[PDB]
Amino acid sequence: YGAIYSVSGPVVIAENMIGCAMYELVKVGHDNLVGEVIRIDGDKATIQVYEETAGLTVGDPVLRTGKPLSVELGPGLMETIYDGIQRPLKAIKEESQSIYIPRGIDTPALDRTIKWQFTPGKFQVGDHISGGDIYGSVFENSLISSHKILLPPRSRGTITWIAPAGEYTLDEKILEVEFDGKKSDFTLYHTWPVRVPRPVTEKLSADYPLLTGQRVLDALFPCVQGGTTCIPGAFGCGKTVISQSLSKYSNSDAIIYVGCGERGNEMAEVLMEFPELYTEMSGTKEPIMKRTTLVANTSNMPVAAREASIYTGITLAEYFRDQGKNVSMIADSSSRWAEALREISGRLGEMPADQGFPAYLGAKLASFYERAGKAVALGSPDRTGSVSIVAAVSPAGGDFSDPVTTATLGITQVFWGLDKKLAQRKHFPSINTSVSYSKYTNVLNKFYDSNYPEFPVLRDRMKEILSNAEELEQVVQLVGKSALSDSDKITLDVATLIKEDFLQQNGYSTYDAFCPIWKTFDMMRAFISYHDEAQKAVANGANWSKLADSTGDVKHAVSSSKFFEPSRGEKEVHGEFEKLLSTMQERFAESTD
Amino acid sequence: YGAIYSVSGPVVIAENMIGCAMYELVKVGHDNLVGEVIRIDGDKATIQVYEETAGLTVGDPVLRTGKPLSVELGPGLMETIYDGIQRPLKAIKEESQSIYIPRGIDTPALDRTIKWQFTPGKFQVGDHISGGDIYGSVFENSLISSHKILLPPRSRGTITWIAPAGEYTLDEKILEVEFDGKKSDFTLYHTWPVRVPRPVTEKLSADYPLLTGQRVLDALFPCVQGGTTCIPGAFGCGKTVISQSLSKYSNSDAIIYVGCGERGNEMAEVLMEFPELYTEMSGTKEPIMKRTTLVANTSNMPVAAREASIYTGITLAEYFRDQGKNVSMIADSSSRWAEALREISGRLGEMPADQGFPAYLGAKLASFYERAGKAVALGSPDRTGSVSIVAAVSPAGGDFSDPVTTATLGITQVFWGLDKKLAQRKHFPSINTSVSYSKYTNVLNKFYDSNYPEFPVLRDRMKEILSNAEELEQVVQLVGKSALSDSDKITLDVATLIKEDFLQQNGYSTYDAFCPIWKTFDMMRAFISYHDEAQKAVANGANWSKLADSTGDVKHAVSSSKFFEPSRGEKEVHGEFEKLLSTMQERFAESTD
Amino acid sequence: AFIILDEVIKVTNRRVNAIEHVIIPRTENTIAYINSELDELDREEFYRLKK
Amino acid sequence: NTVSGVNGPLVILEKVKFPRYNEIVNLTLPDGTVRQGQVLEIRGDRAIVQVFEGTSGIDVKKTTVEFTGESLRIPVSEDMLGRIFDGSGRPIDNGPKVFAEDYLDINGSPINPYARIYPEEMISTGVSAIDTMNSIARGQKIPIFSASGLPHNEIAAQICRQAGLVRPTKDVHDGHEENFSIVFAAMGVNLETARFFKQDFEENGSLERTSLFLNLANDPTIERIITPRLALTTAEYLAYQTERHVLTILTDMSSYADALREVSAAREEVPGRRGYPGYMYTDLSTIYERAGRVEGRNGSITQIPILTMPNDDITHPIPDLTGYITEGQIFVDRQLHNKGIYPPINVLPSLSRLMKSAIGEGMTRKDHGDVSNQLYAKYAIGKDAAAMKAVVGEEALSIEDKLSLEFLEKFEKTFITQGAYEDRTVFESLDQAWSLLRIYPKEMLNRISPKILDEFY
Repeated sequence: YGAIYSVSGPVVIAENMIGCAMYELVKVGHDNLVGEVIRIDGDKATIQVYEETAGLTVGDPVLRTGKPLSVELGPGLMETIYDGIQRPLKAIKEESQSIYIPRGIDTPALDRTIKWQFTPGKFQVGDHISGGDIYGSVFENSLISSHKILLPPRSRGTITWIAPAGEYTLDEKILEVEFDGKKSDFTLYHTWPVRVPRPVTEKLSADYPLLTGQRVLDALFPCVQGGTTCIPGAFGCGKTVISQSLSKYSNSDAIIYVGCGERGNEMAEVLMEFPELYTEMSGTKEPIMKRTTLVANTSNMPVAAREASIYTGITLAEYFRDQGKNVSMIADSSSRWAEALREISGRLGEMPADQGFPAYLGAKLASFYERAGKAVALGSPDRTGSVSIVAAVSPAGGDFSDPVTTATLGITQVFWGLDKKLAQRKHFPSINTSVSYSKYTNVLNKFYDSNYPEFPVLRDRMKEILSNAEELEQVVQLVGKSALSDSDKITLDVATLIKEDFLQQNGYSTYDAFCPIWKTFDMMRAFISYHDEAQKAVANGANWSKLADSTGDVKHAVSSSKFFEPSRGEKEVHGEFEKLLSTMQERFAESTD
Repeated sequence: YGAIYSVSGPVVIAENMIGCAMYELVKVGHDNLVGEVIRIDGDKATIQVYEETAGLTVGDPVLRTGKPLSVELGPGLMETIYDGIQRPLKAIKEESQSIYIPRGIDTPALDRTIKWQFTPGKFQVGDHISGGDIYGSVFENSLISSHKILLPPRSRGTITWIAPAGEYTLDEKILEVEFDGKKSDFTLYHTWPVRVPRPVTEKLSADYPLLTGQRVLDALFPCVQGGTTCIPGAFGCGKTVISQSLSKYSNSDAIIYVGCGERGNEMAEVLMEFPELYTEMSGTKEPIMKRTTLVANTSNMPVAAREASIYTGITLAEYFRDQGKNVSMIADSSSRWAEALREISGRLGEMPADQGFPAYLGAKLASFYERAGKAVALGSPDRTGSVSIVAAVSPAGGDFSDPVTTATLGITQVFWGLDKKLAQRKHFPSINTSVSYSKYTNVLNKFYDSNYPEFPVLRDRMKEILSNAEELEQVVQLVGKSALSDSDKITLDVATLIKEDFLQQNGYSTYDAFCPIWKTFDMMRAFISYHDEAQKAVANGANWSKLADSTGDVKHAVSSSKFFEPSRGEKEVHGEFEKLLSTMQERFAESTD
Repeated sequence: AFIILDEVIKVTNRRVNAIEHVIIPRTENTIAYINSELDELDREEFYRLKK
Repeated sequence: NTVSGVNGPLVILEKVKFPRYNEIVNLTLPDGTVRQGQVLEIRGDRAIVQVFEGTSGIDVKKTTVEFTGESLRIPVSEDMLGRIFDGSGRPIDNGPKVFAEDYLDINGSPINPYARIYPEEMISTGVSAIDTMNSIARGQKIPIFSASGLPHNEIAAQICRQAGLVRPTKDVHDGHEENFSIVFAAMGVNLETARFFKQDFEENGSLERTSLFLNLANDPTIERIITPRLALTTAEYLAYQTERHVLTILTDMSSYADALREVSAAREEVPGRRGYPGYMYTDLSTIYERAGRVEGRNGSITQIPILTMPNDDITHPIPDLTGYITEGQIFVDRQLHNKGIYPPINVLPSLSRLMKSAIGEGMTRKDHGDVSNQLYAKYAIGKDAAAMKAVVGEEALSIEDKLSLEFLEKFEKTFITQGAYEDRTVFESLDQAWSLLRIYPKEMLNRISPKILDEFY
């Protein structure tokens, strides 16, 4: 149909376009590379072609698909690995003998090879149905049906034909819909453009616990179900590490991992590691992976795949939420997504803003976060779901004022830090309290108090300790440890202990084991207890030396507690933590008189 | 030929310019001003005209010279002051009653009044001769090697006409060469475009030093021919002195002095001083100037000549390298050559990189360093010659963290730190052992060990002793010198003699700033033998006060070492040092016991 | 007085170290890094207007 | 057709529209010299070329253009070691010729097949600070961050030469079972540098071990960018077709980045942060993506890029970008170099986040990783204490701090101090490391698991 007028860089101009929508997907040239229409100048439409071009001729054919860059939502997304332009990566390996994308491959959006078992819904013939309703379900996992087959949004009618229970393939018809005669047939998959968010019934308040399973978050600033999060940091920050832990431990029923332009070895590691390791609520065959789907993309792999990653992933997440699942979406990193834009603004010749990144940055990040939150699912059964977004970014040389980090921080309500100095001693991730806040902290403590722990009371003293520690440390540096008071010495020690035992997730035998809110609470009871009794003791006359040497064993025990597997009496209160409480009491008394 | 389309500033565009190369020398207007085509858009050639384009209406003719802008390489270079694109300043003084060259005044690069005596080589008619082979020579010097005439590089053939012995002019033909009909005639000079490096048989790493004749250069970290070196700027209250002294004391076969874009006080000083001063090896006929060829630009000269300045000098240096000679290129300063690039960029409209300096900067420096180095000279019986670049890089932001300095140091393997406080007090040179380094040390120290000096032992030890002295000096301030051993006091005592004799040399006296490379080694020998013996003797039962009275005469000699003559029987073995060694051994039995 | 001098010298030795080692390179790194970012915003603008 | 104009490294051709992107064209000068270039931008009845070779002398109707009608691919053979090549797709050194059995593209996806399985095999440099504190794997990417007062070439050569002697000791241990190949590519460095490197490889072993691509600084920026691409093709073929582990030493990586910077200055392309391109991310990526295990899973390409920092800052765009992408960071310090430590590698900010992938356990200890973390932690405390020793004096520092100041000094002078040919096995390094830990008491070593401390002390 159209004919290539020019290729200047990855940017292609082709005449004989009478139309085309925004960001319309095309297959360009005989090669059949990915593209999207960004703009139209005259009859000539400028289309960026984002798969590497080293050999596209002028006057090669241009085929419009007729709809924007879109995603399929349907059966077999779980335990199936995809790119950001929704090509199954497994399908490519077999055919192509190119494990990664080579230049010029056209592989359909889903797997049309794997038959799936369809069972019929509470909607039988003659019944009205509307988008996001559970028309049926597909068995995908050993424990649960993952993919609840939804009628798509922006479709409606009464069902003339319901296919019976049995096996069918993806392209075969299984549903016929009545509304102005045959409105159309439906297939197992449905399509949606990824620049349109999916519509919900209502959004609902975020105040319900999100257990990410990592001690350091639970202790300092927990997230919420419905959360939005920013995390900075630059290599040796433990972001890959916290993703793997996050996937294993996560209470959410789906986790969607987004690789924005990753090392490739990093993607190779996490893929291998989900079936090698076991889940905490049990998992039969590829345990963790059963709950994990990967969108993975490397650093030179298509600029479209990388740009679309956050939208392909957020659309997936919204679909699981409309299904009635709790989703934890990890994107890593939005900063690598931001580089895809920096590149897009130069090529096109549009004028950018500061740091050579465009101004449209701020809108695009904001749109992604607002589609997240906790909501009541669209569809007649009605369920509760969430999309809680944890989004990684990277500072430009210790500069946190770079447009990407500042923008994400603008939109977020939770900020979790990352300190370079503390990572060097091996404490990554490294969250303090002067580089981090959470608005959810206040409601979240109220909900944890209820469940069992004393957390809110301990949280306040814990915050104070860290806040004083920093200030007191500046005096040690400059003046020396000769200007201190004895209570201030106490604040320094307890603090050093907190730094190691929560923030560090680095091994010494084994990478640290699942620590819940309950575990995390016990650690806090022992550190806070140490501090109170010791200050009383010094106030009331007593040696510093006597008190520190005496705590001794108790300190070794809390350090290593996290390596030991949870439950050692109970999850709730361990016998190992219970006993220390007595030891402090016995010491306090010896010291006083 | 072409017709002027526009004159917008000193940039002039001309139409109707075909077969116009991209380095093409052109003469603009009726006046014949020098210009060169930086760019071409279509039929129109965009020219930077280096001279004032005042009086130039649109419609004046543009006449191609028919070839790039080249520099002439041949007899009658030495004892001439030149422009940045080689135009004799001296010749303008005769004609014009001007120092400088004013607009509408051009002249040829070599003088045609002067005639030189051409002597044939070892090739006669009918011989095949090859690129760079010695076709003849001219002798017009007796103090140094003269201008040996080569067959032009990248040129081969059989010689139809070899002019016999007699005086010919530089202009006049002395060769016709048969290579596909008459190849052309050639003359006594050859033209070579200066933005093209001259070939040589092969390039090698450096390994071969020569007389620097400034003690501190050899002693602290050796000075090598075929080297890459950074020297700090000072803007003529410190810069000028070290440059004048390096030209005068170094008895390198040639020296090529390039002032890129200087104050004009410094240019004025180097020209008047060179005939006035005496060689350090004997001979008259304007001593130092006869060895010197000067390119001298103040900042006032056209900007293309300032940019060109180093390129022309480097071609000059490279030409003499094929004759087999050792050259010092002393260039002052690269920051000022860099300033030209910045100016030329803004005039074109080129977008630069950091601090307003282009991006052509880093690659042009890398290309520049490699032209300089050691090579086996081209020409049939083969010799070795070298080109050693010492380039000053001054403040260009008031710091040394600016792009010009930071780029150069990296390619450079040597830094010599001038000291400001000592420089303001007029000790030149006075190189700081803290900031300085040479990565040439290893290969060189092995070279001098071969030749006859104990050089590796003494140089390494020189450095350690001084470094050690700063650390011991601090113990004297805070604890006290009295509680410290005799050994430590000695470490300092010796460092002060090494500092006084070498480092604090005065380039206003020749019995205090001119001594041969062997002589400089003999002085350093003297101090080291004393250090070991002094520490040995205090251990066997002596005191600082006792030691000082006892060494006496040898200590006084070492203090007086610099005042001594460059010879005593030879200028390579100084008999007074060899006998001093005996007096030291005899003194050590007496002192110790 | 002599005991009093000994107590003061220690506070004084501490300060002379403190300024050199901590303060002076903290001022240097902050000033230069902000200078470099500030000039960048200004330069890119000129290039965008020109383009 | 014929050259229309020339504006810097960009050449304006007035032509006809049949050419494809990166299709080779050859510029015929009036001298009758041919130089090669590839079309960077194509439009109707015209092109913009970037010429690899040269950038001046280009005429109008006296000059001519000729089309090759093949977009650039590199002629790759597996008989490339020992053979001398030049960074231009052919030797201009008059060295042994390249030959072709495949021609492979440098776009960054020819047929590219990489890691679906992460590195697990340890590869040693014979140097303790590298191996123990960070570890190197059969796909690991580690940047050598160097300076203008450090000698970058001496360290570059040091790491490579000593990793060739260790690597067959590791073959016998059954860490490996396949060949080792070196691919050395030098792009746009001085003559002095180039000569030096070749001399270094000869002394240790031979130059049969390595393949050489030599590119001279006087040759353009456009040449410099193609130079690593040539290295990538070499390495991917060897791994893919003949199940060899390939080690690439890419010097200088900074050289390549400045080149990118030049083709946005003399282009109308607006640059990003600090005058470095906006599409700088993609250019760098191309080198780093083409790494990891190669299909069959006995072949590999492992990368050690060599960066020289010009300002020596960690706010400069080149070191920052590289670091996020690469699997490790090795920081080499000017202050150690000065003091008399060779190698003078500071591990204070050297970190790997893919620390697990980097270490080995089937041909190295399991204790290797546990000890390294503790060492790093104890080094860091020893640095905090060093600043405090200058300020406060020894007039208030604690009993615990004193142990940490001693550890710091013993650690620089023993562990990081090694002979020029002295190679340490990874097991021997543990013994050395255990000597360093041994002065601290059992209550200071509290962070480590009890099991390990009672076992090995």
